[PDB]
Amino acid sequence: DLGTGLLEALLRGDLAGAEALFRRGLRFWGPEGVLEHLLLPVLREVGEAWARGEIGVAEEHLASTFLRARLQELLDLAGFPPGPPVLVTTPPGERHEIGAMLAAYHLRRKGVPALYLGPDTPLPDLRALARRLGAGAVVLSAVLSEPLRALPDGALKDLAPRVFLGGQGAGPEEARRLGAEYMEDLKGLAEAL
Amino acid sequence: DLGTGLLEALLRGDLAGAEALFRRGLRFWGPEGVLEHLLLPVLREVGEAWARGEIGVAEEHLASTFLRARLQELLDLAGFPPGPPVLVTTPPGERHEIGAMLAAYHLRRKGVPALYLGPDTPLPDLRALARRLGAGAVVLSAVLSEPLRALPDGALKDLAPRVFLGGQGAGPEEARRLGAEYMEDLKGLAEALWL
Amino acid sequence: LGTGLLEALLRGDLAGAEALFRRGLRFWGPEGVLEHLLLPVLREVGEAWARGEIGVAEEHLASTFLRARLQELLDLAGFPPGPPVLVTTPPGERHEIGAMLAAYHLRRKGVPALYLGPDTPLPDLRALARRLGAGAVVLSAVLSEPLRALPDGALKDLAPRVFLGGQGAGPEEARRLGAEYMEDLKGLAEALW
Amino acid sequence: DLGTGLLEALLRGDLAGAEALFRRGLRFWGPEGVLEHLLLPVLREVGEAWARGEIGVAEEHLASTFLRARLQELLDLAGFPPGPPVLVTTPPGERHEIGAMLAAYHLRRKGVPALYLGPDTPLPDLRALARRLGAGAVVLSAVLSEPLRALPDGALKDLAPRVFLGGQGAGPEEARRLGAEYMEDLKGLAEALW
Ligand code: B12
Ligand code: B12
Ligand code: B12
Ligand code: B12
Repeated sequence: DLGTGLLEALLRGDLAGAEALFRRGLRFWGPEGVLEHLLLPVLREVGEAWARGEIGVAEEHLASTFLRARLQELLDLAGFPPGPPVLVTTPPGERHEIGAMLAAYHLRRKGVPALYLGPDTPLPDLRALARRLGAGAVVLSAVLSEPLRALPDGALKDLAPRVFLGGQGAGPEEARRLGAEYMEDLKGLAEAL
Repeated sequence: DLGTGLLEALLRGDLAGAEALFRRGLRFWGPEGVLEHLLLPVLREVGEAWARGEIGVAEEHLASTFLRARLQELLDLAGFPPGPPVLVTTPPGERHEIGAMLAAYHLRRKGVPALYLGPDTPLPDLRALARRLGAGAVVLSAVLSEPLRALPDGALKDLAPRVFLGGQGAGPEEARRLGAEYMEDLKGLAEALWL
Repeated sequence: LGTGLLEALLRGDLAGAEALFRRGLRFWGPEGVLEHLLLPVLREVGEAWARGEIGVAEEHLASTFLRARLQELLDLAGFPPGPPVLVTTPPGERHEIGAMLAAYHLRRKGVPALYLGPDTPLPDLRALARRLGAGAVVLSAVLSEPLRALPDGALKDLAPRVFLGGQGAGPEEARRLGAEYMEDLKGLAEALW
Repeated sequence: DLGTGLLEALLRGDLAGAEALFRRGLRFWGPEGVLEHLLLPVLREVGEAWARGEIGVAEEHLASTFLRARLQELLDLAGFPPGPPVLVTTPPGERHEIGAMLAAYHLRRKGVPALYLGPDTPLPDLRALARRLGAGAVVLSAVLSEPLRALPDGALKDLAPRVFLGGQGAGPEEARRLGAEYMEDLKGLAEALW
């Protein structure tokens, strides 16, 4: 019920209602749970409604901007330990950022200093920041497959000592082609580190 | 002065330090003060450092993502009062969003329910949402001039009962060509709407 | 917010109190709301009690409310793997918010602080530390009397590191009891790292 | 069995695992059900393990602090309706608080503004807060019998127009002596108020 209620509140511009329903989900499912059982299903349904032609981009934007804000709050409430950061972003041309934010969140919740950069970072710039910050790892979220298919073989090799790639747009073959370690589960990311 | 310290902390990935310095600014200068004297100058300097080749886009992204989060907090503090919403966004092709967020903040501070959509909204979709929600106005932030130049004469005219345009990419002539009311100053935005 | 929050609590307006606390959180940040809102309100409640302006029930109400808010923040910090740091108060010490604050500051810096609750008998504390391979024990003393009740060296070897702080603690008493004295919550994470 | 798994996770200081298992119980049984099928059995078992010398007080504390946090989430989810509050606490000397929290939860679920004070409230102070808030009722949870035995005849009378007493430490005779209405069932609490 909270998912439908939340989507409906957003689609009618009822931010207060949407906030109350999100907080309810947080209290019931917990931090990781609200993301899996509320934030993610609502975003999926928004995307499907858009793809079906039922809503425009403005409705989609409204819901995503709201949910991004909520996730950013949770991100900031997680610990940020000292020590070599893990840089988190998306490939050049990838502007879906919530998957990356989720990765940063799960890492921080497990005591890893994940620096979320925002999406869509050119690889030379990403490499330079990693080298300058002594980053132990880089993590990339790919929602679309096209930004990965545009990259040359081995492009993600050595962005940092460890490079992880995951998301709906990514598969093990593409990761291998690009020279990244493929990760299927957000919970396996912390383990790998 | 906090600006230098804040930028330095960000560029070395010291989020906690950056947050402490921003909070210090908030406690000393207040919300409006910290926006004018800390958030805006740091963003301008990051842009200039990028343009001069001193930092890459990753550093720029980091600072902007951090400052967006801080402004989002302020936006939520300003509240979302009842009444017909004002939709706030940027023109198609404009992905700089902090100006729009600032406009939403200033409106909310004056009791106007500014719904920030995110950036880069197609005009017919924006118009449809305004109609469906009974929005009293639309506000657009233009940082680049090119997204405005791409638009046909009068394109902004009827997005909602009132349409406001401002930002670095906007000027009075272009606003007039596009049929929007041109606004220089964020704080007079709520006044313009009331009047 | 401090006055508004105390006034809301004293009228039994929990919803209003929650709204005002959330405002403080958004403005000051997590550590800031503790320093600028939670701590001043608790000190003022204590002073009002001591002056006979309110009774213990009003004090209970405010502390139970603020404990719940701190517990939320604690749960949102996330819990990293690795040897825990056990956090509690000395036997006879029932003021627990100082201990919760210590656990919070540790978790915010990526230290797995296990908050046990207050008032833990020392043999039981030592046994759990041993059994979990805890790297440290942290004690918050608000009153001085629970420390005075302990024999010389009583806190020695609870764990490889034992830290004592709070209003009821001073360096001489820490030395008598065989604990390391800590003045600042911010120095605690440093000492461990 | 989620109960065994949850207790084991707690006893080894695996908070993340404990939280996951509790959330699983919540998703499966729902709020009332997780209390009956998971929270309460685990607390009872912790007490028995302590009494048998298998665990110390630190393990017991850890489990109850965790489960108190979960119940606090449920209390806040139940919401806090407007109107004259019902104050909920425990007798002076009674430091077991989860029974009181449960009473507050069941009341809130039925639309009663149950204000949970925390445990162990001196009676003059409790009376004064009831007076100051215009409370319609006071509810006390007694786990131990000794805190009640220590109280004078009629000590609970007129804390508010309705005063309820229940829990393992309470019986109808002691309630009568103290001037409280005795309640056996948490679900009967809201009924009794009407
Ligand atoms: C919101 C949204 C947008 C927003 C994003 C705003 C923002 N700042 O993030 C905007 C407006 C920018 C947008 C634009 C477009 N997008 Co879009 N949109 C979405 C939507 C509705 C939600 C996105 C989201 O946050 N979802 C949550 C995602 C990230 O979760 P998830 O992928 O299920 O993630 C899980 C796993 O992948 C894993 N994971 C993710 N990252 C990582 C990383 C690691 C290391 C690991 C281990 C795991 C992991 O974590 C999650 C597990 O719970 C989706 C719908 C959907 N996703 O089903 C589309 C969707 C992805 N978008 C789509 C499209 C087509 C577009 C556009 C092409 C449309 C257009 N031409 O304008 C553009 C492309 C822009 C670009 N260059 O990227 C399509 C893509 C379909 C396809 N055929 O591939 C989708 C699926 C919608 C649809 N049903 O068609 N979009
Ligand atoms: C962060 C940033 C980005 C981020 C944006 C991230 C996000 N927002 O989500 C990213 C990396 C995506 C980015 C990309 C690019 N950007 Co950029 N970057 C910036 C930077 C540093 C941000 C500034 C900011 O957010 N400030 C807040 C804005 C609004 O500041 P402001 O315009 O001074 O705002 C004042 C007024 O305009 C007014 N205002 C603003 N909006 C409104 C609305 C109303 C109604 C009113 C009354 C007032 C008002 O209020 C403010 C205070 O007085 C700026 C530097 C700068 N000086 O702005 C550039 C800058 C704007 N970017 C620039 C460029 C060139 C680009 C790119 C083309 C770079 C590239 N080759 O990829 C792309 C284009 C993306 C697009 N739009 O299509 C240039 C533009 C220069 C120009 N050509 O005019 C700048 C100025 C950097 C520079 N000095 O060279 N950018
Ligand atoms: C709430 C409260 C209670 C509640 C606590 C409920 C709970 N926590 O579960 C209850 C009702 C139980 C209570 C009871 C009593 N308390 Co009382 N009460 C308080 C009150 C109002 C707030 C306590 C609190 O959370 N403070 C927040 C604390 C932690 O803040 P702080 O001490 O300034 O802590 C800072 C530093 O110490 C540091 N820190 C803390 N711990 C640690 C640990 C480390 C390692 C480090 C580095 C730093 C650190 O962090 C904080 C911020 O910097 C205070 C008022 C006050 N001034 O504190 C009294 C107060 C502590 N109580 C007091 C008294 C006298 C009592 C009782 C004896 C009275 C009574 N009989 O009712 C009992 C004793 C119970 C017992 N312990 O055995 C007095 C103590 C005065 C004295 N002589 O020392 C106080 C000061 C009130 C007063 N003005 O008289 N109390
Ligand atoms: C956690 C706990 C503690 C914690 C409590 C922390 C806290 N903040 O709550 C701590 C460590 C502080 C503690 C201390 C002690 N406790 Co203890 N501990 C427990 C334990 C394991 C769980 C308590 C709990 O939350 N129970 C959940 C409750 C609510 O379940 P329940 O009581 O069956 O309640 C049901 C009904 O009574 C009803 N109900 C409850 N309240 C109300 C009110 C109304 C109006 C209604 C209608 C119904 C109702 O609803 C509940 C669900 O059906 C129990 C084990 C147990 N079986 O209860 C003991 C237990 C209660 N403790 C016990 C003892 C002995 C102690 C100590 C004396 C030990 C000591 N030597 O120091 C002290 C006394 C402290 C004090 N002065 O109050 C004994 C009491 C035995 C007895 N009476 O003879 C128990 C039974 C353990 C055992 N021996 O097996 N304890």
